[PDB]
Amino acid sequence: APPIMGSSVYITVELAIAVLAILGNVLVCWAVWLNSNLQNVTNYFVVSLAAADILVGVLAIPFAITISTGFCAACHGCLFIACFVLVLAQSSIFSLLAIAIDRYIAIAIPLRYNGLVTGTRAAGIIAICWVLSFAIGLTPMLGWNNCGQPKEGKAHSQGCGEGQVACLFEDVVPMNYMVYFNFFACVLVPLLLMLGVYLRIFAAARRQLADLEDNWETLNDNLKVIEKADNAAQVKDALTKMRAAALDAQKPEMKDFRHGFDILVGQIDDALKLANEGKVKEAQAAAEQLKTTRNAYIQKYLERARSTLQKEVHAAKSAAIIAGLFALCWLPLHIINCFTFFCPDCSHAPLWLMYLAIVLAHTNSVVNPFIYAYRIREFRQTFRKIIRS
Ligand SMILES: CC(C)CCC[C@@H](C)[C@H]1CC[C@H]2[C@@H]3CC=C4C[C@@H](O)CC[C@]4(C)[C@H]3CC[C@]12C
Ligand SMILES: CC(C)CCC[C@@H](C)[C@H]1CC[C@H]2[C@@H]3CC=C4C[C@@H](O)CC[C@]4(C)[C@H]3CC[C@]12C
Ligand SMILES: CC(C)CCC[C@@H](C)[C@H]1CC[C@H]2[C@@H]3CC=C4C[C@@H](O)CC[C@]4(C)[C@H]3CC[C@]12C
Ligand SMILES: CC(C)CCC[C@@H](C)[C@H]1CC[C@H]2[C@@H]3CC=C4C[C@@H](O)CC[C@]4(C)[C@H]3CC[C@]12C
Ligand SMILES: CCCCCCCC/C=C\CCCCCCCC(=O)OC[C@H](O)CO
Ligand SMILES: CCCCCCCC/C=C/CCCCCCCC(=O)O
Ligand SMILES: CCCCCCCC/C=C/CCCCCCCC(=O)O
Ligand SMILES: Cn1c(=O)c2c(ncn2C)n(C)c1=O
Ligand code: NA
Repeated sequence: APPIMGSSVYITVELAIAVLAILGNVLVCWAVWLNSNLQNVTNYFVVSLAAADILVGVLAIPFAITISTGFCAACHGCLFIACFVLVLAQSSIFSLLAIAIDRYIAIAIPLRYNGLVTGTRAAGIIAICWVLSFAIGLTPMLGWNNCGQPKEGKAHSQGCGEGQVACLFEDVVPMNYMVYFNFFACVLVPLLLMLGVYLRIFAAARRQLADLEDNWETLNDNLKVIEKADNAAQVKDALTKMRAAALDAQKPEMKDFRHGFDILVGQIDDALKLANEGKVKEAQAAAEQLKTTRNAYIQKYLERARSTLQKEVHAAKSAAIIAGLFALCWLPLHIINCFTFFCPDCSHAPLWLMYLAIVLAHTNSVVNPFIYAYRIREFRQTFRKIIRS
């Protein structure tokens, strides 16, 4: 069958992907620019990620359409056309890893997050990562290429000029670069690092949430021991334990919460002094006042701390879905390259499967705006306003 028929389907799908990638991620950038509630360090890497996806539609997809034709070109010009998408993929990887690290810092050390993770430092990290992406992705242009050994018979059959080659990806980009350097070192290792970071984030969240519940139970259990205690020493043992737990849990709403813990510790000290004097009944009656503080203050702190953690678990899952989708989207093309490289006795993957793998990789530049709309309310609402207005 004529090559332009099969090409037409591939080309049309590529253009449709390019349009969607541009529109969706331009909307992401426009939402962050307009909504100050979306202007945080986490969303600065989201914008950098969206910028890479906009460049996929504007440049990488037209480059992929061009290189599918095998047109005659100077080999190093062809290399740029072949490698630029690797720059964008590398940048995306850096942004995805930065988002994962950012969410770990926020959940593991929230008391020092604002002082450690700032917008100015984030912009500096984004700039460095872009420079690194260019270096990694354009490494073939540094000499790790096949331009020294051009397919002369293919170039002559296509009427290429002297010094030109038929511009095809696998003719100019070495497969040992694609598999060992790009896939294994620069894609697989960072993705396994993100998985590691995500596991730590979820484990930290779970651990925190049994700590909140453990403290709620413990306060309640120690109130029961005091009620059915029969001597002053037992009341003292329970109160002593309580006081330590109250200070451990203390480490508009913040003013009433600090006042709630000032009442709690003070009421524990009142009953402790009565227990040390041997006045058991008085100590017990004083410890009963703690239930008033628990209902009006402590329980509200427990449902708000728990609520905050849930929101973090939710936000970490949304970010992990984005990283997972990147892996799902790019792995097929990388796995095919592994078969091409590691099995010279296997027939090369057919052209239609190469096209399918390539389009799948490009579809990843479309999916992120939909994940933000379906999982993050502040993005969703902002998208509605932009579209309406
Ligand atoms: C700012 C943005 C829009 C600029 C985009 C510039 C792009 C399209 C330019 C920059 C470098 C250019 C390449 C430089 C070298 C060659 C070799 C030549 O034998 C065929 C064209 C080809 C492959 C060019 C294609 C167009 C090209 C890729
Ligand atoms: C931000 C501005 C400066 C754009 C920078 C891009 C320019 C400087 C780069 C990008 C790609 C480069 C080209 C890539 C490959 C080739 C083919 C080679 O046979 C001659 C040089 C030539 C044609 C390069 C010239 C310089 C070039 C056009
Ligand atoms: C990451 C998830 C989606 C798994 C993706 C699995 C895909 C990429 C795997 C599964 C089966 C694989 C194919 C199995 C057998 C062959 C025949 C060989 O002569 C060329 C490669 C080729 C055609 C493989 C290409 C890659 C392949 C299609
Ligand atoms: C954590 C996971 C996603 C790591 C990625 C797994 C990759 C690296 C694995 C999965 C399946 C593997 C392929 C399975 C079968 C063959 C055929 C053999 O003749 C050469 C190696 C080759 C081509 C393997 C190369 C590596 C491979 C592509
Ligand atoms: C911001 C908007 C961005 C603008 C994006 C524009 C969209 C055009 C898409 C692809 C270009 C590919 C052009 C095709 C190049 C091949 C020409 C050629 O020579 O191929 C014939 C070959 O010789 C036979 O073997
Ligand atoms: C594939 C090539 C990889 C490149 C390896 C060497 C590059 C090392 C770069 C490190 C970035 C460190 C950040 C330092 C910022 C200082 C900027 C300044 O001078 O003010
Ligand atoms: C959701 C499941 C995927 C749906 C569509 C995927 C279709 C492509 C799947 C390909 C698996 C194997 C492809 C076989 C290629 C022929 C092997 C050869 O001749 O070398
Ligand atoms: C990343 N990538 C491509 O972008 C590509 C390709 N073949 C054609 N293109 C465009 N291969 C094998 C590839 O690994
Ligand atoms: Na991306």
